[PDB]
Amino acid sequence: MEAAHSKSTEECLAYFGVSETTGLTPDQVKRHLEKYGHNELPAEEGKSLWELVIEQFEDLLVRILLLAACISFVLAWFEEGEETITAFVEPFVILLILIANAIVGVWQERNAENAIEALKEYEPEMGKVYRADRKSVQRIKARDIVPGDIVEVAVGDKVPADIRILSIKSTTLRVDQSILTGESVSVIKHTEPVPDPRAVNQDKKNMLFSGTNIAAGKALGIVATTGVSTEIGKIRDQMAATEQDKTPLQQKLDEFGEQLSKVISLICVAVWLINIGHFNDPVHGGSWIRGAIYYFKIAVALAVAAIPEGLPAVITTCLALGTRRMAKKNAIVRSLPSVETLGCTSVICSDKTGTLTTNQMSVCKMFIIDKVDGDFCSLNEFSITGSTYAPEGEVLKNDKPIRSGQFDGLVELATICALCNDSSLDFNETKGVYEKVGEATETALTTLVEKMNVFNTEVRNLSKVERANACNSVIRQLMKKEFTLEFSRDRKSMSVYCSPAKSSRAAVGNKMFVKGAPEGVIDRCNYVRVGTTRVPMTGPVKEKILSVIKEWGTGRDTLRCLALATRDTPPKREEMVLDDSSRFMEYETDLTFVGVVGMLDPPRKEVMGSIQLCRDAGIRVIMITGDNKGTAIAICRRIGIFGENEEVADRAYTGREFDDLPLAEQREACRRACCFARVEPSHKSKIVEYLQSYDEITAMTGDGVNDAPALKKAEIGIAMGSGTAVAKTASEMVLADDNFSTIVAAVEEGRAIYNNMKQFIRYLISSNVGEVVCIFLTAALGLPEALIPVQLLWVNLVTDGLPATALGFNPPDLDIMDRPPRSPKEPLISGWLFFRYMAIGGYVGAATVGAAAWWFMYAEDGPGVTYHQLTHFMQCTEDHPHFEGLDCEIFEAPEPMTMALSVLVTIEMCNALNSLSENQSLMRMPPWVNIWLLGSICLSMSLHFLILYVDPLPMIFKLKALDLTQWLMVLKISLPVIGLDEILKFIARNYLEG
Ligand SMILES: C/C=C(/C)C(=O)O[C@H]1C(C)=C2[C@H]([C@@H]1OC(=O)CCCCCCC)[C@@](C)(OC(C)=O)C[C@H](OC(=O)CCC)[C@@]1(O)[C@H]2OC(=O)[C@@]1(C)O
Ligand code: NA
Repeated sequence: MEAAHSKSTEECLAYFGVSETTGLTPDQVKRHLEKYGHNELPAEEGKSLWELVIEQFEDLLVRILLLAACISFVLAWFEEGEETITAFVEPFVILLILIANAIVGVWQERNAENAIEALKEYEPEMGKVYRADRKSVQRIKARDIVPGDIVEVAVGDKVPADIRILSIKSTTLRVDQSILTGESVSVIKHTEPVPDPRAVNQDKKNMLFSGTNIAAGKALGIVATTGVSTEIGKIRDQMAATEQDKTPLQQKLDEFGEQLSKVISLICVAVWLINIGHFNDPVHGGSWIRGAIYYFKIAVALAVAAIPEGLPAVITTCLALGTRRMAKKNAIVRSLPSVETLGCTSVICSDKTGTLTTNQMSVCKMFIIDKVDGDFCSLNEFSITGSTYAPEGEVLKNDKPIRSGQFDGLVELATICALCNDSSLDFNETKGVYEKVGEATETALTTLVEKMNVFNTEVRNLSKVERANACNSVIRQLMKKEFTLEFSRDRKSMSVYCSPAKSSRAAVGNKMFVKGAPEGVIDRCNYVRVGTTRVPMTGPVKEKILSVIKEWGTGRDTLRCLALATRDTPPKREEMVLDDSSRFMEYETDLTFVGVVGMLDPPRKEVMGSIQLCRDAGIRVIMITGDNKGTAIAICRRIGIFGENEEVADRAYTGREFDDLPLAEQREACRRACCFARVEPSHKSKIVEYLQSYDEITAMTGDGVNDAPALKKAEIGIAMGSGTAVAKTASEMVLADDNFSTIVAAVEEGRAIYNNMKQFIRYLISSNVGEVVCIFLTAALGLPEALIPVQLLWVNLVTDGLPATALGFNPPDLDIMDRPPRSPKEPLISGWLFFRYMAIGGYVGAATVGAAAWWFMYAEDGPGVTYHQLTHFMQCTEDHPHFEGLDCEIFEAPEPMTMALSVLVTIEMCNALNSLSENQSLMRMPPWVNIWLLGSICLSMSLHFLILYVDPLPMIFKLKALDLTQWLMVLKISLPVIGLDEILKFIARNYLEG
């Protein structure tokens, strides 16, 4: 299981000690199969519904909630009185809620899918090998392939493993390594070894990656590595090894629950200490046996009171809606909880070409040599119009149109652009648009020749589906394409060997047309063509050439330049090994510079603006390209990552420079850096790591399995709509339009969603605070139960839910993008706000209790002991004479309850309004600022007037309320809250922190 790409063919055959013509012997197979194991990625482990549900009941609360769902049940039986056949509702409801929860988490999860599973889609079921127990190729199962045996792949096949190529049978071999990088452009493979043992896959020309597809040809190879040890296997490992933290909100709730618990227990502790007098004053009797059940049915109350039962639903329905929302804006957010984190993204690393630019090339300038005489040198710049690959456009000199043909240098420049190009143009009808075909930069070059027919061929008479490849075809018919030497990142260029067609252009017979990066070719040039003639390349002419090269690429034009040359006296055909991409740069020498061309990959409109929004938003933006550092920087300025006259030395690094740094300075570079030039393998991931050490919520883009490990690591991995499937599944969000702007657009929606989300949370949590107080007092004052869990529930699930989810639609602040990203470690409720709900809660806690204790004391329906003795209501049936003289069951009356509850409701529809803004007054932030909020409050109210007047329902708790005096009471009890808040809100002035 090697690094075969650097070893020779005999060396790999040697290593495994196998025969290219025989293959592994069954012994070797078992031996290998044992040592190396099977050729597959570890199985997927998805817990069962049992394992699910269990987890669904691991949340401290859901547990505490369930423990109480029992006590209620245990208490609901030991009732002993038949006239209580509704004692099972309380327990039944709880379990339903609990259940309903698990019902979701189990369905929700089961539908989501990991990327480590998507990877097993690239694993072909079958493979073709050659083993010693037969002469013809045996077609076995990938699973059983082994490191060392001889394999054969061909045109249609999915490469089953990391294979070193032994020999290519077909005249050529092409592979679609797109599932790795995303680009579908097939690549040519060879046999000769690659020296560098630390080489990037991109430069492993003699290797076949498990997962990729044979584009063209047929070849035979020896399996270097299998299973997890394969390029894709490694990635699976990384992605498995990566742990993704919990959304800060889930972090915050998990905390809330932890504490919510500690308090609850403490309350009990205190409650017990409040009634510790039942040790010194109580005597032996049968009365206390009925006091236990009290301390128990008071706990289950204490629970539903504490926990914000409805919250989970409100949230998930909010995020749900925001999702669908963002979707309309092209942001496909997979995984709801991310809508939160998305909103706090500190830094955004975006690939350039796909998203920041349009990836739509077009040549804007060209320049041939005009004259070289002495030290005097003169070029011949031009300008080409037309952004679309459309053949529609004009060449100009100093803005004045020109006939390309009137220049020699140009006709060659054109032929090269036409012959040394593997791309083409096509005109579809489905949308009458001129579409690219091959490589984006070449399909441009072709377009360039259509725009400058060096031969003036008549075309205006041709149809568009012909105007496509006209001027191009003519040049193709003036030279024969013997063959072409492909691009290789070492010599960074390419060429095509050609011969003329008959004696029509037998001028000098065989020619070699080469295109590539300027630096490279220009050195391999010993001559420069001054239009139809040649002169010894010299110092000046060179400086001049390069100078314009820097202006065009570093200047505001920010163009990519391709030097163009031709080898006039190419080596003889037979003297060239056309299958050892090493002697290519060699074959491409003693060249004659004919001209350079410049093209542009136009930034996107919204981009310039989006980049600005981020500045306002305090969100850092980092560009990641393939451009040479020089143009990388230029492009950053052009869009605003940098300022035209800003220093950058320490803010832009090239893939290599970054490596040349020590782990330390490597970390610094990241907090400051805003541009990464020619980034290699790891980098994206390594970069996300550092950004996180500085505790920054970071966004990352990418689209090939090559980027999956980074997309998974980043807080918000961003995949392209046009991206691969593995990328997408590895990401949190997917830009349906690959637009960088769609990213920002989202980050904004995120900040808006959370702000509202943030409030409707405090709203409900604050109520739960008061609810608990009411339950405490009720207990500390011995007073009869002012509120029942069943009621409490309904309140928290419906009467409080509706307005809460309405609050979700609170209008958005106008400076959401003018404030720095929010801090993950920011508490939802603290300091003065803690104090407010501390009070508001206390308010309702008293308010409610008293309204029940009012219907008892000082009321005109059921007058109880106004001397306050009502407190000992437990003592009544037996203690009938001792200070009673009346019916013993008024305490069990319903209206005193419907009171405490009606005040609750109203106070809640009130508090729900004190929520439209954290520190603004309602006279500044009127309640109608959210029509929904109001509309819902109404709906909640009519529902309340439904658990009273309907029939079955009223029995399930309470009775009714006297239109006035009783309802009027409710009002002179609740309404005051608004003032209490407004007053405390007003404290936003007696301290300026509005
Ligand atoms: C739900 C009801 C209650 C009564 C509760 O115990 O909530 C506490 C609690 C656990 C927190 C507190 C509650 O503290 C109290 O209300 C004081 C105790 C009085 C009761 C004693 C009766 C004799 C929150 C509710 O309220 C106020 C206003 O004081 C605010 C906040 O919660 C949030 O930001 C919500 C998190 C989503 C948390 O301080 C939180 O602790 C944390 O870690 C946070 C950051 O979570
Ligand atoms: Na992620």
